[PDB]
Amino acid sequence: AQPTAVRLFTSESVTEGHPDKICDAISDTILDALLEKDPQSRVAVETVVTTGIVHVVGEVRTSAYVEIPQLVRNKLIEIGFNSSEVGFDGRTCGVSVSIGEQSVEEDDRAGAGDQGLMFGYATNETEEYMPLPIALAHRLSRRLTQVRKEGIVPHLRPDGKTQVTFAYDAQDRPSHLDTVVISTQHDPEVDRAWLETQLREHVIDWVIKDAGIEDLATGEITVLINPSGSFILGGPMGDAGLTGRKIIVDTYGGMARHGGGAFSGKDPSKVDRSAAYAMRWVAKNIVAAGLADRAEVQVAYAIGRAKPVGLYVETFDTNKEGLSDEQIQAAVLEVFDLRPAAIIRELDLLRPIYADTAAYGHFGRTDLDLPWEAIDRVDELRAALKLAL
Amino acid sequence: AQPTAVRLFTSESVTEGHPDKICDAISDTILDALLEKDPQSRVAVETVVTTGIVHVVGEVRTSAYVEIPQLVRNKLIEIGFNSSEVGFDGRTCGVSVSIGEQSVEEDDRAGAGDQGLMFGYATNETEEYMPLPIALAHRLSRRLTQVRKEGIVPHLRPDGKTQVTFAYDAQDRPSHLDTVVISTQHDPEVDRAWLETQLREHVIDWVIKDAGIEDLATGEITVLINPSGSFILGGPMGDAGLTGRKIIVDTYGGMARHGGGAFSGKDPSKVDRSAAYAMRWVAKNIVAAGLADRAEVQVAYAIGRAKPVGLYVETFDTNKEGLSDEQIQAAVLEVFDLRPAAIIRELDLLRPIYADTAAYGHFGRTDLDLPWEAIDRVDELRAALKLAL
Amino acid sequence: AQPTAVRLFTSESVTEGHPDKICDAISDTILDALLEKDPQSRVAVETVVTTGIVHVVGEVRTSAYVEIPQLVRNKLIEIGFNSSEVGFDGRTCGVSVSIGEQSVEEDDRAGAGDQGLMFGYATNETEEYMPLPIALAHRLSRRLTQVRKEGIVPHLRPDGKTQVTFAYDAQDRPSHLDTVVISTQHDPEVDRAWLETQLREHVIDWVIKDAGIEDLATGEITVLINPSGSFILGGPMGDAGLTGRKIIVDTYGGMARHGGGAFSGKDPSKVDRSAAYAMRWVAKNIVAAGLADRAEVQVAYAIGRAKPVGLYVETFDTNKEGLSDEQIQAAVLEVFDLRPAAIIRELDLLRPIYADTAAYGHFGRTDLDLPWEAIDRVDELRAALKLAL
Amino acid sequence: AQPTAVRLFTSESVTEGHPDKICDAISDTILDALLEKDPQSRVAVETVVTTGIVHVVGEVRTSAYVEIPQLVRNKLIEIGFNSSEVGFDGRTCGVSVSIGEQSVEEDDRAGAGDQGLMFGYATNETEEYMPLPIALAHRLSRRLTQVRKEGIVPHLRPDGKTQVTFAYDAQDRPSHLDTVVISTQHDPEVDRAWLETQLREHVIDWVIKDAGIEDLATGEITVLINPSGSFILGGPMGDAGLTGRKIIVDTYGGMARHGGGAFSGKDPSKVDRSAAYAMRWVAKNIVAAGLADRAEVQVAYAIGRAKPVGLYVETFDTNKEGLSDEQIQAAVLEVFDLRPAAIIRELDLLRPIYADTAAYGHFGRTDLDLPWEAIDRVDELRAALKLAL
Ligand code: NA
Ligand code: NA
Ligand code: NA
Ligand code: NA
Repeated sequence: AQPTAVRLFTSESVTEGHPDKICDAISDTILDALLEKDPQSRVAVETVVTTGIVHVVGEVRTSAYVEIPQLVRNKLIEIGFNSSEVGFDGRTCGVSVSIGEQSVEEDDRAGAGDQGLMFGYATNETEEYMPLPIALAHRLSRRLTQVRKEGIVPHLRPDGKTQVTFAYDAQDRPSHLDTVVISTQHDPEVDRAWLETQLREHVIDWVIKDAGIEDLATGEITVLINPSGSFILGGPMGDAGLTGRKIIVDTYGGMARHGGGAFSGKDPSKVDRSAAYAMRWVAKNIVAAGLADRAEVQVAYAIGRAKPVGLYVETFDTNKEGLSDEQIQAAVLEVFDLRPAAIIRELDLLRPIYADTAAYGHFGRTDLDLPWEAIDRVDELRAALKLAL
Repeated sequence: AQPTAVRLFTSESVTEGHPDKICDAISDTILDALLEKDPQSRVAVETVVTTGIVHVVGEVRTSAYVEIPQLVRNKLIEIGFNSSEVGFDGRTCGVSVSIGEQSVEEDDRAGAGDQGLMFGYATNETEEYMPLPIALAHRLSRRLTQVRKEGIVPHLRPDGKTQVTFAYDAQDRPSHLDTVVISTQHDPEVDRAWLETQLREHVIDWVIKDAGIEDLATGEITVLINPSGSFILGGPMGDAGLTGRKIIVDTYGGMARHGGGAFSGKDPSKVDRSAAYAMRWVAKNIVAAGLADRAEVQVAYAIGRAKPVGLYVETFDTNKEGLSDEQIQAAVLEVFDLRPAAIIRELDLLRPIYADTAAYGHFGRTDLDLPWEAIDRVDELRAALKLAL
Repeated sequence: AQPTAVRLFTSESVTEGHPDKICDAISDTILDALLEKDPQSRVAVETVVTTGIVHVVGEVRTSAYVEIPQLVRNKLIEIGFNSSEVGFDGRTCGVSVSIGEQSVEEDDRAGAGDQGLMFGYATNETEEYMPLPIALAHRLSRRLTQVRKEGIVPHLRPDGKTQVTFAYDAQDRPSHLDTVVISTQHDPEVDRAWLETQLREHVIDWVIKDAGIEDLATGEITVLINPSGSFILGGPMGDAGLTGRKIIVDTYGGMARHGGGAFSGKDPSKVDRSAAYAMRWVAKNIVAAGLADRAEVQVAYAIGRAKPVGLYVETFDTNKEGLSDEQIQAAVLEVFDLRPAAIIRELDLLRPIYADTAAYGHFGRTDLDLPWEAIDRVDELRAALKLAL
Repeated sequence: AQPTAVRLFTSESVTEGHPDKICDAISDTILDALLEKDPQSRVAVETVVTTGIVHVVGEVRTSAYVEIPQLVRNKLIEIGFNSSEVGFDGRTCGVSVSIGEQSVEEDDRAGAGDQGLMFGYATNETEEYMPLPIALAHRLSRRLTQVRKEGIVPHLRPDGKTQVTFAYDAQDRPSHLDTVVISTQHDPEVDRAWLETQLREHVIDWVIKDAGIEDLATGEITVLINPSGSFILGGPMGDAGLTGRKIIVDTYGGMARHGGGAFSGKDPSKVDRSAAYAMRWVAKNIVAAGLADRAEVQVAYAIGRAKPVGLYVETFDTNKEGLSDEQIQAAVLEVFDLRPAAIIRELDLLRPIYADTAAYGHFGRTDLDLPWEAIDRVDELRAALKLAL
């Protein structure tokens, strides 16, 4: 009868050298430097980059002493922006700071510092409990940076972007890898032709095997490398960057819903970051407890109130043990303390662990030890639901 | 058996006086001023505000001559930031500009200027085809600004935020208004007690009737006004703002998925904005054609390619006429040209219509005449699907 | 025969509220804050102000920890810029910092850090060894600020300027006060008419008596107060300010020659400041030793060399004891060690004494205890010249 | 009897690549670009440079449309700052603009826009009527830039400084060249040893002959080239620059007195620039009319008044024709209209001639055709004094 089209779902990542990620990384490098000397630091630090300029703005309350300019310059050199020839130089660029520095009992009862909504998500489709499209995109962006830093593929520059499109079935499940896009900055000594062969072998094919998805990468797949052509100049020049402009890359690649809150530059007292981490923790435990294959949980808060005004559990009809999302939600309310101060305490968030989160995703990081990734509430959830352990 | 909790879903809005929205508004005021003199202007303008400072950065290619500083200062005075006493003054604040100005046949075949994914959404639960929680939040933020500008409620200041939590049923449908939060900046002559009575009557109750949701606002509802207490100082001072930091408020309040792209400061050549508008157009027409009650469509693009690499139609089991989402998607591919240049042409996007979008939502605006809100593809969709008109 | 005109010589001062002096004061407040915690601080700090903005730039090498933004804001409130109504507000203005913090035996032999020339001057026409025109202008600017801060004259604002013109004789000597100009910022509650009566009595007439110049202020003198009319808005708005843009007001009002070097923002290792202070010390001692009535000494230096490349003593034919300027210069070379490290040691310059110098003149300050004002080399100079003590 | 020392007088110049001169040049490039399209442009433009940053601030009232960022970048490339390797790059540096653009009969009677004093000077010791020390320093700085741009001496970079010390007699007259200092930025391929031979021959010796001062350059002269050693990195990085920080280099090298006013960035309506130019015109005509060998004239003004409040002619006992400085001054008052609008009209100042003045001196420029250098009032002065023509 009426023709059917194949539904194609896409997620993207970027390198640490994409201007938005430079900002997220600088914001979180400042936050770590402050939490290292004063774990109680309140931090709302935003970064903006444009041609030859890094502008850091916002508010800090801290007892720590940190040199922000040297932190900025060293982070840019670590990413690889070390020359006017590459379009940006940590050693010779402008750095400007406009930050204002001034003007368990009660602890767990402190109000949210702001209103807002935050979402968390988990799926058993990958070992890291992450949607396949975003996971593959992050692996590709990380591998692109690795081949450059380890010299596996030479003549590469820091700025880069990755995009993965997967065909899906009528049940909303991933079926086949359809299209992979990789755009990387490079030296004038190399061209798209050289990059096409180098990246398809050392980045795309290597990641397909490293991720064990060969079964989804069989057949015909479109590979586009530098489809726009030469990419010699990259970074802030001709592409302004700002902190909190890659919130979907930082989370689940669009597979999960988002509340709009950015994470980088914010200390754990900001529900925009802490509550999103708590929701990832809750969702992962819900799936790890065998209550569902996929779970998305929204939490919401009123300024000056510790208890959430909202909570919303969705398992997309993958609910198990004959339990409804309403029943799973009641078990979440019994097991998890979602007051801001309780989240900081239970996840031990007052440590300099954030700069690592500021590129390649906050969630499903096999390479990091992040507390919101712990499946340490499975027994509590099944017990609360009167299920066998 | 195991206890059930009520699922509670939340969406928020902000006034034009919230620092992030000041940035979005200034970005889009610059874009309109350029499109008014040169409809072909290429515009990537980002705004950052902090204490006493407005910093505009990015790239313009235009034949137009516009005075950016006066555009900034006049827009701040229009929002109401006109005094150090209010925390920010359009007449005496810093304004800095770091913008680089330099360095139908083929038309419809031009490549996307970037890769990326964009989502569009529509629901028949409201006349404006918008999710109820975000629609109520936008109505509250708009009414809060209106009562101040028209003097219905005196002693109010520009900065404000609104949040609405709705109880939902097991079928993922809104059932009852549960909690409304309103936080507004104000003069020292008034306090939370005075605001509680004034806002609950002139803003919350007025909006409930104006929106015809009295049937969902019966019973017990929690109303919180300035729950954190006094809000005399607002705007950029002590709360830095950046363009593209309210993308969920700009779209569907978290009910729909998002690709991460910000809209303000970008000319229609940027798929981050144009493709999101096209997806709203497609989704609204899908629901207006009676093919579904709710529809979310993702579109994706590779840099240097005109045809999308991806498209993904989801109607959440509300599909009608015995049609699958695969069949609806094939009809969307027959009816809609989703090449960037085709979207600009069919929606007539090369006009100064964007500043109005930069607060109170880009979608479901009864007060504006926006081309992506037109249900002018219903006949084409039903025809393509061989349905009666 | 051919007609004679009366030669009229002019010098000016400004209040601490003039935008250039705001910059000098902020630069020297930062320098003092650093010298207070680390007397070895190397400091090259420049300040720029414009509408709503304070931008601090340059280089520091220090072990000290100081909060520059709070130092800026507190200094602006001390001057009186505390409202958008006054045109500038220390509490709500932008503050941006772009300062790089990184990348006796030998001591007295260290090279000059730069080349350059510096002049010093002294005259016995006043008790403070200062030219009469600049001394009167400084007294007027200080009195204008005092009447405002002590409330002697109400409704005054911080920004102000003073100018004094004196008639001179054919021997280049001051003969009579001819014209006094005072321009002050003010509240809208007062006008030029009210200021004319208030300032002429509480500022001009009071200073004439306080300085004991009634004998030069007899007869007809032109007094102009706010000759341009209203001065409600002042400070950086509509009048950008920069450090080192009032070098003549900082020195001798144009009576003496200048080498071009600014003083504020520079630690004592900078010959631009230290050598100018040494030349004031030498000139004052030359006149205090009875070797001349007026003396101007230029000193010059090559980068990487401790000994001056030049020295130039001029007494304008006021030389005494039958000694030439060549003979006085030889005695200066016997008495004074003018190597940069020797100047720092002999004048004890490594102390937070500079913020006080940053308005109302570096020289002839009766209200301060500055080491370059000490006449403690008179005995040494007369001895070296084989004169009676 | 008491020993005599030789009095040694010093003046300095800098290249167009010294950071202060970069600012003066950018300020005056903006002013020319505006005067070229709108000769009535009111312009108060200040430039600040530091590592990787160019910040332009102030006020413009104009009908002209100019692209300030491209003017900045092109001027930096013209000076030679075109690489991170050289320490600064016009193509990749930050450029920020904070300029406010808003908020014959009567003509000749307009008030001075500000109070202030300004000095002019002329001497017959050189053909250009300039003091020998500053003239030689300017010739050396210009030659240093020329050898680099024409490739006479390779491996040179833009930043450089020159200093000349001359021995003087007891009559205050130059007697012999004593010390010449040249410090130039350079490539790592060359060292001080190579520069010592190249600059002493192609710059110092060439200038001595080009200026015809071989008679003052006989005997023993100290030549110091890069006495501090290597100078690979120069420009704004590690040496902040500001407009109006080289006012002595711009005028007479300290031989003449100064009122403190900077010239660059100011349109001819600013007496700080116009009145200083008028005083150079008056002084040069006084000496060219045979009334003196050396002449210095100070002029002063009250805000809102067209007629000077002061004028002061000094010829240092070099007065001729048995005329006093009082008599010469009366003749100056008969011959010259020194109202601001009269100076603009008589010197035809409303033209884009200022960028050329912004390095290598405003006065005695043989290479430019500047109206304040015209000796076209000699006949009028001698006539007024009843002398033979
Ligand atoms: Na579905
Ligand atoms: Na559901
Ligand atoms: Na004289
Ligand atoms: Na003399």
